[PDB]
Amino acid sequence: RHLKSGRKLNRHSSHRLALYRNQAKSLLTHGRITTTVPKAKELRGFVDHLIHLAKRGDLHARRLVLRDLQDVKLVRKLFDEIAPRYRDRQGGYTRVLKLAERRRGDGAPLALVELVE
Amino acid sequence: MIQPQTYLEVADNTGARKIMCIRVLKGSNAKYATVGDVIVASVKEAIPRGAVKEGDVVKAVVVRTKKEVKRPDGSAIRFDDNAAVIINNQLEPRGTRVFGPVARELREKGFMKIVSLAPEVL
Amino acid sequence: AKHPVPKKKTSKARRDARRSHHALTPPILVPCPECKAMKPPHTVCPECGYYA
Amino acid sequence: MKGILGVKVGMTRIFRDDRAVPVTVILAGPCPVVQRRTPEKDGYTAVQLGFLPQNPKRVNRPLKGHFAKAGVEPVRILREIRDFNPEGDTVTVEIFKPGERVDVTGTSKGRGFAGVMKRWNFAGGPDSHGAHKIHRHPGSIGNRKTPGRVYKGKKMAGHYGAERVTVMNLEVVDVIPEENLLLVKGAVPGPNGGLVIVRETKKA
Amino acid sequence: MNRGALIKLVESRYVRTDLPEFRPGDTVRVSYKVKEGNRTRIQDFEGIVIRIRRNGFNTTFTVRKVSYGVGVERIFPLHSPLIQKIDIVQRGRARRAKLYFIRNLSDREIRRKLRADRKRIDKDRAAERAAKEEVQK
RNA sequence: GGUGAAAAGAACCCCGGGAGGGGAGUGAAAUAGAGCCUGAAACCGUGGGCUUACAAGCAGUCACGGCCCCGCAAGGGGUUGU
RNA sequence: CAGUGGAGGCCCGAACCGGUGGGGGAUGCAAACCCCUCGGAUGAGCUGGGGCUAGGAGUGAAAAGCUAACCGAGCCCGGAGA
RNA sequence: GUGCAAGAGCACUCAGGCGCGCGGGAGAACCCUCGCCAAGGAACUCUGCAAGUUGGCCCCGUAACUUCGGGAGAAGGGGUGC
RNA sequence: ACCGGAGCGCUGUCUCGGCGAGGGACCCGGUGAAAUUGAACUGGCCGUGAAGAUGCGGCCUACCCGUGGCAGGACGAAAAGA
RNA sequence: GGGGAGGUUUGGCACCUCGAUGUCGGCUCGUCGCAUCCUGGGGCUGAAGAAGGUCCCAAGGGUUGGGCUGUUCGCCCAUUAAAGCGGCACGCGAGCUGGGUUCAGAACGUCGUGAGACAGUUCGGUCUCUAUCCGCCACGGGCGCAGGAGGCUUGAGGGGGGCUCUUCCUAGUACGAGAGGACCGGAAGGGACGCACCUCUGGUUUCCCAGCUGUCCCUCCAGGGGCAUAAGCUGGGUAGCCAUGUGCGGAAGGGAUAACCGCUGAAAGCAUCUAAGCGGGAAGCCCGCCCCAAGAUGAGGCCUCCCACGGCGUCAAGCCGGUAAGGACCCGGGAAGACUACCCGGUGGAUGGGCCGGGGGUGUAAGCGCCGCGAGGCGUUGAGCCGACCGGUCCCAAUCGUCCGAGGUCU
Ligand SMILES: [Mg+2]
Ligand SMILES: [Mg+2]
Ligand SMILES: [Mg+2]
Ligand SMILES: [Mg+2]
Ligand SMILES: [Mg+2]
Ligand SMILES: [Mg+2]
Ligand SMILES: [Mg+2]
Ligand SMILES: [Mg+2]
Ligand SMILES: [Mg+2]
Ligand SMILES: [Mg+2]
Ligand SMILES: [Mg+2]
Ligand SMILES: [Mg+2]
Ligand SMILES: [Mg+2]
Ligand SMILES: [Mg+2]
Ligand SMILES: [Mg+2]
Ligand SMILES: [Mg+2]
Ligand SMILES: [Mg+2]
Ligand SMILES: [Mg+2]
Ligand SMILES: [Mg+2]
Ligand SMILES: [Mg+2]
Ligand SMILES: [Mg+2]
Ligand SMILES: [Mg+2]
Ligand SMILES: [Mg+2]
Ligand SMILES: [Mg+2]
Ligand SMILES: [Mg+2]
Ligand SMILES: [Mg+2]
Ligand SMILES: [Mg+2]
Ligand SMILES: [Mg+2]
Ligand SMILES: [Mg+2]
Ligand SMILES: [Mg+2]
Ligand SMILES: [Mg+2]
Ligand SMILES: [Mg+2]
Ligand SMILES: [Mg+2]
Ligand SMILES: [Mg+2]
Ligand SMILES: [Mg+2]
Ligand SMILES: [Mg+2]
Ligand SMILES: [Mg+2]
Ligand SMILES: [Mg+2]
Ligand SMILES: [Mg+2]
Ligand SMILES: [Mg+2]
Ligand SMILES: [Mg+2]
Ligand SMILES: [Mg+2]
Ligand SMILES: [Mg+2]
Ligand SMILES: [Mg+2]
Ligand SMILES: [Mg+2]
Ligand SMILES: [Mg+2]
Ligand SMILES: [Mg+2]
Ligand SMILES: [Mg+2]
Ligand SMILES: [Mg+2]
Ligand SMILES: [Mg+2]
Ligand SMILES: [Mg+2]
Ligand SMILES: [Mg+2]
Ligand SMILES: [Mg+2]
Ligand SMILES: [Mg+2]
Ligand SMILES: [Mg+2]
Ligand SMILES: [Mg+2]
Ligand SMILES: [Mg+2]
Ligand SMILES: [Mg+2]
Ligand SMILES: [Mg+2]
Ligand SMILES: [Mg+2]
Ligand SMILES: [Mg+2]
Ligand SMILES: [Mg+2]
Ligand SMILES: [Mg+2]
Ligand SMILES: [Mg+2]
Ligand SMILES: [Mg+2]
Ligand SMILES: [Mg+2]
Ligand SMILES: [Mg+2]
Ligand SMILES: [Mg+2]
Ligand SMILES: [Mg+2]
Ligand SMILES: [Mg+2]
Ligand SMILES: [Mg+2]
Ligand SMILES: [Mg+2]
Ligand SMILES: [Mg+2]
Ligand SMILES: [Mg+2]
Ligand SMILES: [Mg+2]
Ligand SMILES: [Mg+2]
Ligand SMILES: [Mg+2]
Ligand SMILES: [Mg+2]
Ligand SMILES: [Mg+2]
Ligand SMILES: [Mg+2]
Ligand SMILES: [Mg+2]
Ligand SMILES: [Mg+2]
Ligand SMILES: [Mg+2]
Ligand SMILES: [Mg+2]
Ligand SMILES: [Mg+2]
Ligand SMILES: [Mg+2]
Ligand SMILES: [Mg+2]
Ligand SMILES: [Mg+2]
Ligand SMILES: [Mg+2]
Ligand SMILES: [Mg+2]
Ligand SMILES: [Mg+2]
Ligand SMILES: [Mg+2]
Ligand SMILES: [Mg+2]
Ligand SMILES: [Mg+2]
Ligand SMILES: [Mg+2]
Ligand SMILES: [Mg+2]
Ligand SMILES: [Mg+2]
Ligand SMILES: [Mg+2]
Ligand SMILES: [Mg+2]
Ligand SMILES: [Mg+2]
Ligand SMILES: [Mg+2]
Ligand SMILES: [Mg+2]
Ligand SMILES: [Mg+2]
Ligand SMILES: [Mg+2]
Ligand SMILES: [Mg+2]
Ligand SMILES: [Mg+2]
Ligand SMILES: [Mg+2]
Ligand SMILES: [Mg+2]
Ligand SMILES: [Mg+2]
Ligand SMILES: [Mg+2]
Ligand SMILES: [Mg+2]
Ligand SMILES: [Mg+2]
Repeated sequence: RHLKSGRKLNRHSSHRLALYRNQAKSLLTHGRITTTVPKAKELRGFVDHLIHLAKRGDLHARRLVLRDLQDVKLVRKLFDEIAPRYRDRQGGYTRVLKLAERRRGDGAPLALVELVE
Repeated sequence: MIQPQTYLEVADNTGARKIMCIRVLKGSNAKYATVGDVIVASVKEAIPRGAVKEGDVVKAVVVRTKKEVKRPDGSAIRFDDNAAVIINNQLEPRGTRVFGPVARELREKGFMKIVSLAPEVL
Repeated sequence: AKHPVPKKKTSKARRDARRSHHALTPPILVPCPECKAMKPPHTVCPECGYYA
Repeated sequence: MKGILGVKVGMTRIFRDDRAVPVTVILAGPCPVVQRRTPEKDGYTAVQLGFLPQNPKRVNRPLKGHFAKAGVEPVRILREIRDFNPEGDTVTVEIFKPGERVDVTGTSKGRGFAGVMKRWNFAGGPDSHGAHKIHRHPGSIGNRKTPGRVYKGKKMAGHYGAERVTVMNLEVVDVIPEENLLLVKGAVPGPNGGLVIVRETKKA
Repeated sequence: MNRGALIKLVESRYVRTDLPEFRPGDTVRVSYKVKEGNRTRIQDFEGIVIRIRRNGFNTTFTVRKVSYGVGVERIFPLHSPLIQKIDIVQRGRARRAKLYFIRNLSDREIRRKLRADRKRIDKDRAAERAAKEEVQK
C-alpha cells in the first residue's frame, strides 16, 4: 500500500543509512561479506554508486565518496586499487549470491556480497 | 472557499468593515461559497454612521477569495484576502464605488453593476 | 483473564481440524553440477563451492 | 456495438477551441478478431479480439491451435466484446469518431486491506475529546437481541480496490489513427499500462 | 509501446516556443486572451513570477502583483493558446526556486531582497541588441 | 514411603558433546534398570478396520442395507449410509 | 530625596518535595506505573540516623484519614465445630 | 569541557560506562508516540478537553482598582547573527 | 493546577479528511502464558416455549478446513447485585 | 354519544432474569415500519391562474448548518425541495463517550434535638490490551464437477444505484379588472451523495536539494560527518497516496400495475369502467445500466491442445508405475499483496539492481582565479548534487535442476 513507490528499509533512517555506510566500509575493507539477503540485496546498489563514483577521479568525487566512508585510507584504497579493476565495466561492480545455510535460532536466510571479478 | 464562521473583508463602502458569513446561499446545504456567491452574513465591525450597522444581518457577494479559482481556460486566480460586497435583497449593490479587484466570474453571474464600479476586473 | 473469553472448551475434533493446515512441506533440493550433493536451488552450499 | 481493447497509457490535458480539456490517452492497437460467437454455435453473439503481440515461443500452449485455427499472429490477451460483429480481420480506433461517447472498463488500483474509513468514507471517531482507541473505527455494527446478528453486506474494512470498474460515457476527443491513440475525458480506471476496453455508451 | 511516455509527448504538438525563458523572481507582463462580454481583449498582467512548476508541457507558473492595495496571483499554463506574448520586463536575483516567501514581505523589502540579476540582464540587452545587427545585413 | 531373594546397579562394543539409547551381560522376571512393585483414569501419540467434503446437530435410539472381522452354517462383533 | 543596605510562610527556576489536566497502561514495566503538562521550591520546607505513642486504643492542618498492599475499629492464636 | 545572561538547566562531549539477554523479514487494516497540511478558524464539544500560539535576555511602554506593597512579565511593542 | 460567562491570538477540535515517520499488529525461526470451559456434529426467518431459541415446529438457506479483520448474539467473561 | 386499530406515552400485573440482562444524552453505524415531511401519481375543492386546502396512492431516494440547555424535547438564527414520525433491550458502552443520574468528599436552601435526610440544588469524583463459537467483512487451503489440459465465456441467483433545485425559451401567451401567473415541450447551470482518476489546482512526499545554530570529531584552513526525534531547525519538492482538484453517474427506454381516468356491456329495455373484453395511468414493481457470480453438486457452453495397457484382480470397481498436453516447485519481480492468492519475467531474457539518457527537484557544488582589511562578492555556472517517474543498455542477478500430471467405468 502506497508501496506503489520503491526501495526498502528496516531500522529507522538515521540508523538505516549508518547501516549501509558501515556495510560498505566492510565490503571495501574485506572484498567479501556475509549478511542477510535483504540486507545485502540493498547494500548491493549502494556500493556500485561509490565504485562507479571512484571510476571518476576529481577530488570532488573523492570528497563526495569521502562523505559515506569516513576513512581516508580506505577511500585511498578505493580510488587507488579498487576502481581501476573496474574500468571498461559499466555498472555491476558487485555480486550477491544466496548461501544455503540459515542463521541458527533466529532462522535468518543468508547470502554473499562480492566485489565482482 | 468561504464558509459559515468565516470573516470577509468588505469590498464596497456600505460602511461595513467586516462581515462573517452565516450561511451560503447555494443549494439546501452547500459546503462552501466561492467568488460570485451570495451569502448571508453578520456585520462584525462597521464604520461610524454608515448605512449599515454592526449586527445587521445582510446579503453580500464574494468578490475575492484566498483559495484560487480555476478558469476553464486552464488558468487560476487568487487574492490576498477574502472580500465581499453587500448587496440588495433584489441583488443590487447596497453601496456605490466598490474597490479592490474582482473576479470575472462576477460578470457571468449577473453582477455587472459591481464590476462596472470595480476599478479592475481580474 | 478478561473481557472476551472462550465459551466452551474447543473439542479434540475441532482442535485437530484447525490444525489441518499445519503440516510443513519438505525443502526443495536439487543435485549440483559439481558434487552428487544436494542443494536448495539457487544457493551455493558448502563442500562443493562454485565457479564464476 | 463497437469495442476495442487498449492500455491506459497516461494522461495530460490539451486545448480545444479555447478551453483546457483533461484527457487520458488509451493506446488501442489493431485488435485481430480471433473468433466470432454466433447465436447458433455459441447461443449469444460477440467477438474475440486479441491484443498484445506474443512470442510464438511462450505460446507453446494448445493456444497455438486457436490462433492457428484463425491464422492470427499470436496475441497476448483476448476478451470478447459482446453483441458486436465487425468485418475485415481487425478492429481499430477508426470505430471511434471524435465526439462519440464511450464507456471505458478498467481495473481499479489496488488498495489492499482497506480501512472502513477509506473503503466507505465512514466517519470514524473524534481525533479529540473522548476515547482514543476508536479513532478510525466503524463504531457500532448492530442492535441487541433482535436481530442479534449482523446484516449481510454490512460495510466493514478489508481488501478493496483492484476490481472491475466501468466508468460510463466519456467523450472521445481527437483519435490519432496514426500512432493508434484514443483520447478521452480522463476518468478511466486502473494504472497506466493496464488493459482497458472501450465501447459505445448508453445515452439513447 | 515501450514508448509509453514518448506517446504522451507525441500527444503534444500544442507546444509553443515563442515565449522566452524567465527565471522566478523577476517581473513579466503577460498579455492574456480574455473573454470580456462576448469579445476578446488582451488583459495584461505584470508581476513577479513566483513559481514555475516544471512538467514539460503543462509546466506552469504564477505571477503576483498588488492590484489596488490587494495582492493577486495568477496561475498560467506556460503553453496556453491564451497567452498572446509574455513580455519580460526585469531580471532578478531569485536565490531560491519557489519563492512565496515574498507574500508576507510585500513592500520595499522585496526590492532589497530581489536585486537585479545583473548577469542575465547583460546577457539580454547584449545578444538581443547584438543580434539585431546580424538580422540587418 | 516401596528395584531385587541378593547390587548381582548393567564390564565391553556401537550412534551421540552430553543426555539417551542399540547390542552384550546379570536376574526367576529388566515394559523389576534405578524416585525402578503393582501401574487404573483423564490426557497425548503411532498402526490398522469401518466411515465422512449438498450437509442441519442433546449426538442417541429403532429399521434396512454396504463394508470389515470371529464361526462350517444358523450366528455374532465392529463401523454407519438412508 | 538619593545612596547604601539585603528583609520576605516574596517572584522566576533545577535539585528535592508533590500530584493539576490529558494520553497511555488495565492477565500492566507496575497490586497505583509511564509520558506531556502542571504545584511548592528560606519554609506551616525536604531529609538520614536514634527514639516514644496501638486496637474502642493511638495518631490525625479532620478524609472516619492512617496505624505493615482491603481500617466505621489492626494482625495472630484462642473461646470455636459461635 | 564548549556554548547559551546565569545554573547542578539545555545541546554536544572527556574520563568512565552502556546498546537495556529473542532475532529475521515484510511495509495491510487498526492502535500507540510523532511530523505536516489547501480554504476556513471553535462551526468541535458537557468544556478550546487536547493540541497549538507565546516563550530567554535587552530597551520602550503599560489601565481600572488598590490594603499604596500591588495589580506588572499588565497590555503592546522594538532589538538579538556576522 | 478552584467553579461560571465573554473576547483577542492560534490551531487538524471541527467542515473533513490526506499523506508521511517510527513501536506493535502481519510472515519466518527460538521460547511460550491466561481468564474461560456441562458436553457439542453450535446457520436464517416466522412461530413457539418460563413471557427475548444453533438445540422444539414449520419453512428458507448451506461443499470440507482455515487466515487477517468487526463487535450484533451466545440473555458473552468477571464479582453467590453494592 | 358510539366502535375500533396500534403497542411510540403514563400506568397495572409481577412471568424469565438479583451466583448481575450496565442506566439518560451524545458520537459512530445503521436498518426496518408508513400512520408520508419532500419529490412522483391522482380525486374533490368554497379549484380562474399562481398559491393553497382535504382525502387517495406511493418508500425509490432525500430529509441542512448554527445559538441556548447534559438534555431528549423545545425555543431561536440562517436556509431548504423538505428540514417526517415511529420500531429495533425508549437499536448500538466485550463499538467510543461519561455532560445527566444513584458510592465515599464539600456547600446552600430544607427537614430533623441528633446521627442524618431531600426525582431540591451545587463543585469533585478509577468506563476492564488478547474473540472460543454464531453473525459479518475480506482472503486462502481441500475435494468435488464420470478423460486430462490452455483460453474464452453464458447468467440462474444475487448486489449497487434510485434525491432534488434554480434561471432561461415557449410566453409575459392561456386565465385575470389588476396584481399576478400556468399546463405541456425544450435548454442551461447548480446542491448534496456515489464510482473512478492525478492532467490541472492543492496537500504530503522521514533524507531528493538547499540553507542555519550549537557542539564533537576527521585533518590545521578549506571541505565534510555524528548528534540535537523516533527528520536537530528552516526553505522547497518528483513518483506514489490523496481532495480542496478532474471525469463520469442518478437516466433513457420497454413491460406490468397503484390510486385514478376511461372504451364497449350486460345482469337490470335505461344507467354503469366490469361481471365477459379492452386503453391510459406513478420518483414506486419487472426489465434495462454497473458489479459479483456454474459449490447454479441443477457444478452450464465454446474454441482449442494431449491420448489406448506396460504388470497383478476370471466378467465388475481398482492397484502400481514412467509419461502427454499441461502444471508445480525454486528464483527476479509487480500501482497485486497482512500471509497466501493474483500478474509479468527467468539468459531464446530487459524482471529487478547498477550504469546511461531523458523527465524532475533543488538553484550557480567544489577547486581555482579575481575584487574587498574583513564578513563576503563576482567569474568559471543554471553549476553541482540528484528516490520512486519514461526509457535504454546483459555490467550484476533471474545458474543448474526437481517434482506432478491422463492411458478416459455401465445401457
Ligand atoms: Mg522498483
Ligand atoms: Mg479600470
Ligand atoms: Mg472599471
Ligand atoms: Mg476613475
Ligand atoms: Mg484426534
Ligand atoms: Mg505468461
Ligand atoms: Mg475525523
Ligand atoms: Mg477514557
Ligand atoms: Mg480501554
Ligand atoms: Mg434472531
Ligand atoms: Mg514538477
Ligand atoms: Mg556400580
Ligand atoms: Mg546399555
Ligand atoms: Mg573388549
Ligand atoms: Mg562443548
Ligand atoms: Mg547417567
Ligand atoms: Mg514375574
Ligand atoms: Mg508388565
Ligand atoms: Mg535416568
Ligand atoms: Mg526417572
Ligand atoms: Mg499405561
Ligand atoms: Mg480389521
Ligand atoms: Mg456426499
Ligand atoms: Mg472389523
Ligand atoms: Mg532576596
Ligand atoms: Mg516563597
Ligand atoms: Mg508562586
Ligand atoms: Mg532534599
Ligand atoms: Mg500528600
Ligand atoms: Mg487527583
Ligand atoms: Mg486500554
Ligand atoms: Mg530534623
Ligand atoms: Mg479494636
Ligand atoms: Mg494476617
Ligand atoms: Mg462456646
Ligand atoms: Mg529486552
Ligand atoms: Mg510550514
Ligand atoms: Mg489546515
Ligand atoms: Mg495557509
Ligand atoms: Mg491556512
Ligand atoms: Mg458545521
Ligand atoms: Mg452547553
Ligand atoms: Mg489546553
Ligand atoms: Mg513558535
Ligand atoms: Mg492582567
Ligand atoms: Mg553565536
Ligand atoms: Mg445474592
Ligand atoms: Mg419517560
Ligand atoms: Mg401471584
Ligand atoms: Mg451465570
Ligand atoms: Mg454476565
Ligand atoms: Mg454483561
Ligand atoms: Mg438502569
Ligand atoms: Mg391536490
Ligand atoms: Mg389546485
Ligand atoms: Mg392551481
Ligand atoms: Mg394502499
Ligand atoms: Mg398509504
Ligand atoms: Mg425500505
Ligand atoms: Mg425513511
Ligand atoms: Mg439503500
Ligand atoms: Mg449545543
Ligand atoms: Mg424542555
Ligand atoms: Mg430510525
Ligand atoms: Mg437504549
Ligand atoms: Mg453492546
Ligand atoms: Mg450510552
Ligand atoms: Mg458525571
Ligand atoms: Mg472525566
Ligand atoms: Mg455538571
Ligand atoms: Mg452527583
Ligand atoms: Mg456526591
Ligand atoms: Mg424523596
Ligand atoms: Mg454537578
Ligand atoms: Mg479538578
Ligand atoms: Mg465503556
Ligand atoms: Mg475517562
Ligand atoms: Mg493491546
Ligand atoms: Mg437499496
Ligand atoms: Mg428507476
Ligand atoms: Mg420575455
Ligand atoms: Mg408585473
Ligand atoms: Mg498533483
Ligand atoms: Mg508546499
Ligand atoms: Mg508529489
Ligand atoms: Mg542530502
Ligand atoms: Mg575548519
Ligand atoms: Mg576553498
Ligand atoms: Mg560518528
Ligand atoms: Mg557521536
Ligand atoms: Mg524539510
Ligand atoms: Mg470532493
Ligand atoms: Mg344501453
Ligand atoms: Mg355508457
Ligand atoms: Mg442450490
Ligand atoms: Mg502414445
Ligand atoms: Mg501409440
Ligand atoms: Mg520430458
Ligand atoms: Mg513438457
Ligand atoms: Mg507458475
Ligand atoms: Mg524459457
Ligand atoms: Mg536474445
Ligand atoms: Mg533498466
Ligand atoms: Mg556563480
Ligand atoms: Mg560562486
Ligand atoms: Mg564555486
Ligand atoms: Mg591555481
Ligand atoms: Mg539541474
Ligand atoms: Mg553531473
Ligand atoms: Mg552492453
Ligand atoms: Mg540488448
Ligand atoms: Mg510419478
